[PDB]
Amino acid sequence: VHEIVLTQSPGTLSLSPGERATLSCRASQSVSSSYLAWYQQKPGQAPRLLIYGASSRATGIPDRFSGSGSGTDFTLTISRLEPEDFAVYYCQQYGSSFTFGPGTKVDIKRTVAAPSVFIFPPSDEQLKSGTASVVCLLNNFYPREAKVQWKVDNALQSGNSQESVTEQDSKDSTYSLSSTLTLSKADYEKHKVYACEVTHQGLSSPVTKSFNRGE
Amino acid sequence: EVQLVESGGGLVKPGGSLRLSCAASGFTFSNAWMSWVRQAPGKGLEWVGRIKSKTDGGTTDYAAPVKGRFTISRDDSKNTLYLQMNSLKTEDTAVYYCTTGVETYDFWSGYDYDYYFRDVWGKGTTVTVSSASTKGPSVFPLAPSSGGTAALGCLVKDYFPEPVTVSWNSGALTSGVHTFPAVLQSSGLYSLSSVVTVPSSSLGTQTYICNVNHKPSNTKVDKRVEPKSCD
Repeated sequence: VHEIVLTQSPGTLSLSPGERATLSCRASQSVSSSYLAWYQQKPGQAPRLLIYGASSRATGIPDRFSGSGSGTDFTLTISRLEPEDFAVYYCQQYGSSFTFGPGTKVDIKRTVAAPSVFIFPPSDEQLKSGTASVVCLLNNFYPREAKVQWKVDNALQSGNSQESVTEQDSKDSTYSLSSTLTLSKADYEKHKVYACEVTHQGLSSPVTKSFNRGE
Repeated sequence: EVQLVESGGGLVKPGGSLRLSCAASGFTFSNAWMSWVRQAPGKGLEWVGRIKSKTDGGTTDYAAPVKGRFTISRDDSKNTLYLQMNSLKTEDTAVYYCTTGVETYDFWSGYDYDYYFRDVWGKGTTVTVSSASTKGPSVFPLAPSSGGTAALGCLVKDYFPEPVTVSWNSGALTSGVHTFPAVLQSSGLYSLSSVVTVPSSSLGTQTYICNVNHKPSNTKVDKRVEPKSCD
């Protein structure tokens, strides 16, 4: 018997309290004896076992959790989500192969909120150090999907930037993203206009924030 | 009172070895199958391996990326589970958990010698594989311009190892603060950002200082951030 690959459709499920959650878990081949399990993980914590053997739940798990499926397709179902049920959910095989699923996040739902876009040039101290970091801040937005594009004298930057995203803010249930473009001081001083263009659902057209070097 | 306690995690150079130990309490350890499951920073769970009970032969199953390098063993006399890691790579940096696992919970016929049984996990132990040296960070200002809401922040760059704590105004400013997860740069060092939004009318009335603490190198910095002087 070979190794089986596991796919967990979809990637993210936007959801509100009181709704009905349906998470899918696909496989490459038949799971032996329907040996598939469902774990829940909240950040900073270890996973919690919810379902074992496709449809059998563990001691203490509330009745709103259930599982089903067989062969090559399995399903986890939550009937009425509580404030504590927002977390990541994994499925794991243990018939012939023992891999985990990619995961599926269940985040709170709210009205679409457009990000606030700010741009920060490198400080003079950092330029003395020999490197330049430009920062593009997208603040208090929802949903999660967002695209940041760096433009240096209208040249699309690629491979010299990194992004960090917060968890859902406990008060407003929004997200914040921080993108850092890193250049050498020499490369930084050879160009003038630095911009980040943001594409998000809550924007009619992509919003560009820019500055001119030394202004 | 079922419990698993991990130990042995730490900082290791690439190519070195490291032995993780997991002590069990509150259940019959000899009759349980034991699994190591790791989780890389910000990534999904990954099953490392599993060893069976003495009754079931005690054979081991290993994941593909760790097959010829990691080795799982058990000591029943002191209820301990061992993960021996050799030829460590950078991608082995993760939090490692020991668990009884779904095989143990399922073949136990739900709950239980003694009385009952429940699925148990450890707190986890953090293994960092990196040839980088300890280094305090440089703190740079992210200065604003404005409209009504103004954003200002601190870039905490080029430190090792983790973590770094960032507060604002000695911890007296929490509203509107967003501290982002650190990023591991290709240089091997970490970078972090901490931003704050605030009404612009208070930029001349109130001062804003970010307090950065990197205890591995005994570094404390208080950086005052304010709009860039046009002069």
